[PDB]
Amino acid sequence: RVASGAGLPTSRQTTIMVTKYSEKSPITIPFELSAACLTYLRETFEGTI
Amino acid sequence: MAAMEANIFCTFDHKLSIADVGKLTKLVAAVVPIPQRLHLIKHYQLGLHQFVDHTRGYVRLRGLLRNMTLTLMRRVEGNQILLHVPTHGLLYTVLNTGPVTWEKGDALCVLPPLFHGPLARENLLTLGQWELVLPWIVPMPLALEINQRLLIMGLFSLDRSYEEVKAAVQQLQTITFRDATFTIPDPVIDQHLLIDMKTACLSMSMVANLASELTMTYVRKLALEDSSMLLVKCQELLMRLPARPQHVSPDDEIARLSALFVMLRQLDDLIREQVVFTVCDVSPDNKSATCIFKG
Repeated sequence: RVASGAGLPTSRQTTIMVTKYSEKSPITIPFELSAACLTYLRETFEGTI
Repeated sequence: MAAMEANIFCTFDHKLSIADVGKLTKLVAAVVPIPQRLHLIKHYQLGLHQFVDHTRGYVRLRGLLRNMTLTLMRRVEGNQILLHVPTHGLLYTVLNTGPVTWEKGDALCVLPPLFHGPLARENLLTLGQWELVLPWIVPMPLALEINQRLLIMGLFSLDRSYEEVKAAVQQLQTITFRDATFTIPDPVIDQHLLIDMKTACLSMSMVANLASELTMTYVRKLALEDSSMLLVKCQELLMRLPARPQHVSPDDEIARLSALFVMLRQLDDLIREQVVFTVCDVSPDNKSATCIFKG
C-alpha cells in the first residue's frame, strides 16, 4: 500500500488466495513377439547348428 | 468496510499567519459541521461557507445545514485541527460562539447565522477568499420563532399585494428574544418554503375537518360564564357570531382526538427543530456551557 494525502480515501488491506492445478497425460506403445521367439526363450538350447 | 472515523484531522493548505492560528485557538470546543467523514480532510469542506450561493435563501441554507454531520473541535496545533464526533447521551463542553444568551436546562438547536448588531464580527479566518462561517447554537424558543416567522411570511405572501407583502416582511423579519434583537437575513420565498406551505395547508385542512363540535364550541361556551384577560385577548381573534350537547359519544370523541393529535404533530414538525444539545451548566460569562449531546 501507499500512504495517501488529505481528502483521499485510504487503501484497505487486501488478501488474495489462489490455487493451481495439474494436468494428466498418458503415453503408450505396443510391441509383439513371435511364438517362435517365445518357444526359443522357453526351452533348451540344443539340436543342430 | 472502512469503519466511520470518530477523530478527524483537518489541515489548511493555505499558509497561516500567527494571527490566524491565534484565532483558531479561541475556537476550541465549538461546533463545526462537515459534509463527509475522513481521517484527514482539507479545510475547504470545513464550515458553512461552501454552501453560500447566488440563491441566498435562508430556507435552503437551513435545509443544507440539517444534513451535515456535527463535530466538536479538540485542541489545535500548528496548521492542524482535530475534530471529534460526539455520541448520543454523553456529556460534553461546548462553546457559545454566537451572541445568544443561554440558560440552564433549556434545549439547543443548530441554525444558520442571522446578523446582529453592527454586523462587523466577520473576522473569522478570511484566507484565500474562503471564510470560516459557523452555524449558531440557539435555544428552542428562538428557533421556533424563526421558523414561525418564515412560514408566516410564506403563507401571507400568497395573493397579498406586493407593497403590503414588503411591509409584512419588514415587520416580521425582526425578532426580540431574551433582551436582544436579531434579524433574519435574506427571507426569500421559493420552492423550499413552498413545500412547507403546502404541508401546512394540508394539515390545517385536516385539523379543521376532524375537530368535533365539542372542541369548536368550547371557546364560545366558556365566554358565557368566564371572564379574564387571557380570554378577552383570546376572543378578539375570533369572528363575531341554555342548551344541551346535541350529540354525546365518548368513543367517537376518543377516536377523533386520536387522529387530531397525529395531524397536530404533522403541523408541529415543520416549525420544530431537532434538539442537538441539552444544557445543565453555564459559565457565568455565558461563553461556555456543559451539555448532553443527542441526535
